[PDB]
Amino acid sequence: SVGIVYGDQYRQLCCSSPKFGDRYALVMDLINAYKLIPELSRVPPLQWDSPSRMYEAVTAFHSTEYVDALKKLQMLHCELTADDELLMDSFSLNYDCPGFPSVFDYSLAAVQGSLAAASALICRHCEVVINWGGGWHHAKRSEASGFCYLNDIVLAIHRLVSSTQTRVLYVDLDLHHGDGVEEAFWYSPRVVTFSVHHASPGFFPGTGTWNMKLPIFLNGAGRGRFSAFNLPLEEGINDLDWSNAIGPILDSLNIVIQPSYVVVQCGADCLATDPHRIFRLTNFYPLSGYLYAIKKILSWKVPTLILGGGGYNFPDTARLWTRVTALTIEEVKGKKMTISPEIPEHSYFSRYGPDFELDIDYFPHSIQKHHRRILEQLRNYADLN
Ligand SMILES: CN1CCC2(CC1)c1ccccc1N(Cc1ccc(C(=O)NO)s1)[C@H]2c1ccc(Cl)cc1
Ligand SMILES: [K+]
Ligand SMILES: [K+]
Ligand SMILES: [Zn+2]
Repeated sequence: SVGIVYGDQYRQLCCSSPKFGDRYALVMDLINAYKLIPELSRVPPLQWDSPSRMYEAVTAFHSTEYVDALKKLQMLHCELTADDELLMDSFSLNYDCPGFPSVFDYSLAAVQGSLAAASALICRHCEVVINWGGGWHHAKRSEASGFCYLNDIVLAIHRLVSSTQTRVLYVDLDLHHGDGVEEAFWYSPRVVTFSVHHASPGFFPGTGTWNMKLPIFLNGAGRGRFSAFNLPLEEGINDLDWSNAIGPILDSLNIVIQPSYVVVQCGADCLATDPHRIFRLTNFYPLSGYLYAIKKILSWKVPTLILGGGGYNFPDTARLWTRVTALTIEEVKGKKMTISPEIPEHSYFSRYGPDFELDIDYFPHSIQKHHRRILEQLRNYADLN
């Protein structure tokens, strides 16, 4: 059984941000055009009985002041003083993470979806749950970052590890380092975080690499030491090299940690067609690195959460996440989901030009040391625990 988060309210909220616009609509509608919805259980966003119940849930990670400020920001944008500016600036609610009429409703909705997905996994209603509206891994306890205002991921994991020793393995496939999720669990050995990403001088967010005798690689602290794994890669990596880099690490993490739940952030800014143009991954299937990683994770047969994330080429993002959904249906339910190479006709068909194919329009054409480092860390982590 495979679940997917969507709904009327969820849709408009997820499409109300200025940075991602209608991206969520394209994803859900392409999946729908391919007749996959009949194979998926809808997971309705989580709702609360009172504003106080909502606050306690969101303040499980964020501070009351920050949540307060995010709430006020929406109010002000729905119609600013000098003191307000200093207040907003103190939470980074400016510049990269500005406000808009629905800034709070938009951020909370992601939390609503990811929390519902975790409960769907906890009560065993679904073996895997997808949420293309979540995955905002940059949100910090009291700080917005990289257009991430509330960390739906952290709250979801908290719910998972809180349920009836539970250990959760977090895999971050986004092009950017998943700093927010990593810092939240810096001190906890019960949540092992693994992020593969690009890193270089001046590149956002700057973390997930060496620190500065010689450089050192931080990996948690306290009881959580050796619990934060990072693999930074240089620009230009292809599907093969990427899968080869993360492959053995993924296997070894599942073997050593034996997770009770796996949370996968599947941000789509690694595609060769993303505006960043850093990695050269595709969405191909005869092979895409994304699908190779999801297939390997699903093979573990562990209750898994699949989240969205970055991705500013909206059509190609939907192109990738549609195949992830189909592949998930194949692995979990055992029913092959042969997809049509041709994009099917639907409301957003125009946006998929000029070729209107499911494959992204791209023609493709060191890590060894990191493996030894990461293996040593895994041995240090296994022993420590
Ligand atoms: C503002 N607030 C101050 C406290 C700090 C960041 C946020 C924090 C809050 C909660 C848990 C941990 C941590 N930090 C320790 C680290 C976490 C990941 C690291 C890495 O290097 N990953 O690759 S270091 C601090 C930090 C994080 C990043 C930087 Cl650049 C500087 C300081
Ligand atoms: K990442
Ligand atoms: K950890
Ligand atoms: Zn990203």
